[PDB]
Amino acid sequence: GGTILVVTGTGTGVGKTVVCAALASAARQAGIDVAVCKPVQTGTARGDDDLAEVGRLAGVTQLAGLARYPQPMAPAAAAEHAGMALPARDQIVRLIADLDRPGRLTLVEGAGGLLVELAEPGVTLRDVAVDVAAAALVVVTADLGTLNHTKLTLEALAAQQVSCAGLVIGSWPDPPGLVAASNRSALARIAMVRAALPAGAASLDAGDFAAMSAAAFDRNWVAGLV
Amino acid sequence: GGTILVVTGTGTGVGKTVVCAALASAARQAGIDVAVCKPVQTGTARGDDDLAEVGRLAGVTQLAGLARYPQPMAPAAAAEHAGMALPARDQIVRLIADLDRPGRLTLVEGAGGLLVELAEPGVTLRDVAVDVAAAALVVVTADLGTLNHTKLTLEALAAQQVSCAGLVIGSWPDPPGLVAASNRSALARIAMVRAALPAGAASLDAGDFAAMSAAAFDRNWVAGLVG
Ligand SMILES: Nc1ccn([C@@H]2O[C@H](COP(=O)(O)OP(=O)(O)OP(=O)(O)O)[C@@H](O)[C@H]2O)c(=O)n1
Ligand SMILES: Nc1ccn([C@@H]2O[C@H](COP(=O)(O)OP(=O)(O)OP(=O)(O)O)[C@@H](O)[C@H]2O)c(=O)n1
Ligand SMILES: [Mg+2]
Ligand SMILES: [Mg+2]
Repeated sequence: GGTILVVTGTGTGVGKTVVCAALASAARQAGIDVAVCKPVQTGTARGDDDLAEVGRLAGVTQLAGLARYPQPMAPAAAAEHAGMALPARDQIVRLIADLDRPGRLTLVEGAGGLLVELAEPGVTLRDVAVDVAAAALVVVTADLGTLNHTKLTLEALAAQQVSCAGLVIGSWPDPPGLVAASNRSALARIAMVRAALPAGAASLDAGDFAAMSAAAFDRNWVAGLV
Repeated sequence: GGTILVVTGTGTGVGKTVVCAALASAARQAGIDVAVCKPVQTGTARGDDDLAEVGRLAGVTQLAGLARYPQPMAPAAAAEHAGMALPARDQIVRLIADLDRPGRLTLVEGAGGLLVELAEPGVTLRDVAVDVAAAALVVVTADLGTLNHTKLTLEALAAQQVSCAGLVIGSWPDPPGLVAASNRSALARIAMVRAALPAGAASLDAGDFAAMSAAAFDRNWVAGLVG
């Protein structure tokens, strides 16, 4: 096997997907092979497609998915609305373990936060991370409330002996502001901040995104991933 | 003693203060004596005073505060920015125990979500809840992401054997969209949903707010909070 990382977040819209892309771009620039798996995608009627974003921003081609629900709802809600079950636990775990290989960094993007339902019956990204021995990268905000949400997520991680690989601030505002600046230090007191991605990066072209990503993570850590 | 409920939430801004007032109002109309306590209060330089707001909506006169910081930040940050310190754990617990009394419902509103630091070192409303043997009423949203936040919070409550007294949806939109309705059902499957306060409730005057409050909760549950 190689390195499987699950990329989770304290909530939805924290920039989990752009963090996947940024880490992918960095790791690829370290000459590491990257695959990204998004098992379940919602919001497909309006063009939600997080694996496509990873393809565009980072040029990952190993992009693996199992289900697409039109509604921009939580997966189980989208499933109920669409009239179809979620994927099975086995489908998810085995698709992921089949992507994994020596030399490869495999990022797994859930939907929303850590405890949202991803497969039948009521199994979460946390469970998946356990089944494949992956660590968790926690994408966080710099906004008021991020501390509570982070401590909650790291506690849930530890409760199932899922390791915490660090935090990434999904979107670093400009100018920061007093609350965001204070939160970045506090966040650094509970886990290793790996990067803070400038707000708006999702709009860069691939060259600029690759440059951003190269400068956002510690190169030694990234290399040290696989 | 009496009954102590901590009134916590899935995050900041979810409606904790308004729930304190609404449950206080319903319990008062049931003839139950209510104290509301706000040990760590931030944002005073912006006029944030949660105790005053409970008094304004519910007429609760038995309001107890302790620490007040000017900036609208996490208490640790507001304290560091004012040149002040956070209270000690036993100061907070002392404040709560002095209110407790047979026949009284004592609501304790936190600062933000359950794991915010209230006292050094890293003392939270959960530790305080264990100290005063309270149950936790968890205020949640109907918005996308609320299931995850709710489950995380309950898991953190059960981690220390702090009992969950139920959830309250702080702000319930009328009409509820697809996302709101769905979340309300799922929340009803995770824990007892005790009330779902209508959005904008802070705009109702004394009589309308008291009507809303009594209708919001199960009469039997409110009466059952205190013997
Ligand atoms: N440094 C960043 C971080 C986020 N975004 C943008 O802010 C939004 C949130 O980021 P996204 O990665 O899509 O959200 P996720 O955390 O993956 O949440 P979910 O998959 O549940 O939608 C996106 O529209 C994205 O374009 C950005 O432009 N620059
Ligand atoms: N049913 C409700 C709930 C909230 N509000 C309003 O929405 C905002 C948030 O409600 P509040 O109780 O103050 O949120 P809190 O959880 O108390 O936020 P915090 O304690 O962190 O300040 C307030 O402006 C309040 O007037 C409302 O009108 N009707
Ligand atoms: Mg995403
Ligand atoms: Mg409040």
